Amino acid sequence: YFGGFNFSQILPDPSKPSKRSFIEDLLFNKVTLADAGFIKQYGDCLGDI
Amino acid sequence: AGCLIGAEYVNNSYECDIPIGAGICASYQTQSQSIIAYT
Ligand SMILES: *[C@@H]1O[C@H](CO)[C@@H](O)[C@H](O)[C@H]1NC(C)=O
Repeated sequence: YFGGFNFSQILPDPSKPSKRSFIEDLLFNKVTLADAGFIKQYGDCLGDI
Repeated sequence: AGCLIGAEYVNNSYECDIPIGAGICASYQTQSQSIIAYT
């Protein structure tokens, strides 16, 4: 409770495994990433699907 | 970032020295003086 100002869905929520907010979840969903080499992907390139 | 030969990985939480990538920074600490690669 902060004054009356609703500060839900702008703060981290511990239900999600990542600590991004619901607004931040929307911001990450709308910006469609290219799925670059930040994660390892040679196993995915070898595992042709 | 990738597989890290050399050093080790401790569960201690020190400030970021020489940084490896994706939130991992190495150092040259005592914890037999050697190289560690912590989070
Ligand atoms: C907004 O925040 C207030 C703060 O107490 C909370 O009571 C309310 O349920 C919240 N509403 C939503 C939709 O999250």
